Amino acid sequence: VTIRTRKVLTNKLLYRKQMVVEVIHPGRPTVPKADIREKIAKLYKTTPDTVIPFGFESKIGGGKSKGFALVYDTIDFAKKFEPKYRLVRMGLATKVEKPGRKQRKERKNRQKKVRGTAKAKVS
Amino acid sequence: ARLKTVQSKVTKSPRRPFEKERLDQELKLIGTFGLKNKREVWRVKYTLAKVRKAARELLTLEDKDPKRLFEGNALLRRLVKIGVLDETKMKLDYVLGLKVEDFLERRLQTQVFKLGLAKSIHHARILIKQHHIRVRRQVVDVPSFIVRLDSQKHIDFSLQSPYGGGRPGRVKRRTLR
Amino acid sequence: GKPKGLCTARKLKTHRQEQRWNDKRYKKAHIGTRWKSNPFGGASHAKGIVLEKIGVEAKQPNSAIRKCVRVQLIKNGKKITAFVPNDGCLNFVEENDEVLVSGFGRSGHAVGDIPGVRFKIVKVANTSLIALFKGKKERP
Amino acid sequence: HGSLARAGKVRAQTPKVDKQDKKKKKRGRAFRRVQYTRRGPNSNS
RNA sequence: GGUAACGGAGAAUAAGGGUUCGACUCCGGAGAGGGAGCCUUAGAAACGGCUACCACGUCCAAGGAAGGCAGCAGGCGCGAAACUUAUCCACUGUUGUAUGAGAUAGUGACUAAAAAUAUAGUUGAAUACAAAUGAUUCUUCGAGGAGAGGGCAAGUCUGGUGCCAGCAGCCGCGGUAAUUCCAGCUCUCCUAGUGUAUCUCGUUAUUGCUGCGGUUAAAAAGCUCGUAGUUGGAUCUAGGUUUACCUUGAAUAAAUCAGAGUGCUCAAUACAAGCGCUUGCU
RNA sequence: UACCUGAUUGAUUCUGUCAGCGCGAUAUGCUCAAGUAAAAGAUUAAGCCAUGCAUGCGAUUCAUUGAAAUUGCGUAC
Repeated sequence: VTIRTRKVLTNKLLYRKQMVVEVIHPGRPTVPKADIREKIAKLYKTTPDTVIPFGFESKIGGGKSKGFALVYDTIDFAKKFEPKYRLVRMGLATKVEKPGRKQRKERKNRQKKVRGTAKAKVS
Repeated sequence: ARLKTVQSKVTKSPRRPFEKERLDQELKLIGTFGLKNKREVWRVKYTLAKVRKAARELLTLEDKDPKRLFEGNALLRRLVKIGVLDETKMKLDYVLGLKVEDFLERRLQTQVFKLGLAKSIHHARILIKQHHIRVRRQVVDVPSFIVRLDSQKHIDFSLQSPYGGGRPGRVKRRTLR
Repeated sequence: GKPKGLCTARKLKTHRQEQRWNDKRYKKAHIGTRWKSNPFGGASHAKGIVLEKIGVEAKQPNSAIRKCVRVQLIKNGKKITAFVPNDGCLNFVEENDEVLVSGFGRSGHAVGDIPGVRFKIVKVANTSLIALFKGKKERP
Repeated sequence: HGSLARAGKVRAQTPKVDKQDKKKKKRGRAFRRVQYTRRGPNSNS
């Protein structure tokens, strides 16, 4: 389960680092992203929650695999420049339960028909 | 919105569907190099004919033409790196001498049984299909896969195959259990 | 002989266009009444209803009665005669039946010893006539 | 002569016969190999 | 006057010269059921803005009030002919939470590339994603289409019918001893594809500019004059002002066609990528 | 790959077409182990549409963070 990093760019104006991470697990299945995260954190002597492996696709027959990684200066910048879904995936943030777009669009369409403060009441 | 995806054909059907000479010759070629269908050989014939027609179009021009130089050197280079054209034969006036057998020999399916990795060409094909061959640490399951000169010497058994080192096959596991 | 002057392009082109109309293929494809005269209206297939069934005396020296069916196209209501291929397939065609019909092969010309018949049935009652002959299916 | 009512006469008169069973012929490369090894082809008389 | 006509970039075929097409992802134009008239505005004769008429609908308590999917998804019709009344701004842009633009999944033998039947699936894991499915890793178990007289590759084998049934693009088979039908048995082509129908191009020097033919096969006007058109004799520095034409440059959106490099496993494709070592170079 | 082949005759050579033959478009028959890209109500009816969506977001906050409303902007892309 050797990890290697290439193409490293330090994004101070995004307070992180961007690389390409390659994991070698011949015979074994694809690496768990948590294990990749731990190995990258040990490599870069920084917190394991401030490292983001993503887009990890494996090659045929096991062995080689490639997926990108974002190592962040601080958790503030991590959950400052990032989409919510990644933070939900790794547990940093949480998913917000929201109605489907069909239902929400119907709600707003009916809310259009009604004027004043009854817009909130109608549902 | 979305664009037109770019496609291109590689096989051109013969003008005469039936003639004993071509039929027998192509059957003999299929036998010599294990292929699946006549489209396989027409693909090689049409690649060869593209090569030859481009070379002829080039030779219609004189020797030191910039386009002639670039294209001829590139084409001789590609054929060399595949291992079809001879590396002491550097000219299009000589590339106008090739045959389908040359390209067909540069298929993985041939090299497998050639270098002793399989007994028959059929055995070679079924081994590649079952993922028991590897190339430069790369399990290629494509019999028509094209083996360059460099990769010519970089094929051995798969690092996971029971025959290349790994768990016993299904029959062996059944017997053990 | 044809004109050969360096400034006779108009004459050459006009003469060629004028003489193209004396060509059967060009005239057939550019006449303008093709759609009105052709039962299928330029299509390859059509649908219709059966009216009656006929036997046509095959031309000399052949002796046989070819079993065709008179059909009415749904697109335009025109009456045509369509051939029913394979043996004992007229049985699978009953009066007042929906049929898919196609060309016979010679692009509006009769084929073989069947006189005046230029279409052929490809499906009856939404079934393939070949399937009906081969027993792969049965009359709905 | 022809009467338009004798349809299916020959296939109706045709004596009915059954089929025979044969080992599933080899498919694809095996068929090509078998044909090559076997190499008029159907000289009955 | 006609067009079963939006123009172009282009597409198919293709020695050369061409023939045909181009509703359609880009550019320009037009339209929002058919007309007409306008408000607002920088910009509209706007229609997911209004006003009126015509055609056709919708709700009414009959006093009234409304509608414009040639936007996305679906429905009816028309037909030979064409998909889910799905999820999302996670990606690509719009000034940016909003975006049926846009991006995801569904049906899909349009199609392009790559490939199992000999020597697939399945259980649960690991990956991906806005969520997902399916792809990429481990582990449990665990052959069909046409054909077989010639054109054209491939049977004068067996029984029935006796020009009937049928086959057959064409020539042609079948009339009581059928290599062509109906069966049965056999083989050939191609191959997870292979037939059929209509149409385009080649074949076609059977539209001929290159490049046809006109005594008898189709084709020289009965003959002459004649305007337009077409075509027009030789001749100006060999020696010891205008044009036409040819050469080279300028201005000439991409996508496609031709064309370098690069193992996305190959290829269609795509425009990637490839080395050190971590704070990197090309 | 600058290509032809069958058919008028007792037989022959021509003219000439018909047929065959290769590609492509559309439809359709039979059949189809799994996967990757991927066209897709143009052709006829610019025919008619149930139902859902497709255009909404700085100044003005005594409602409970920001609702409602007025402006501004856009909806001519």
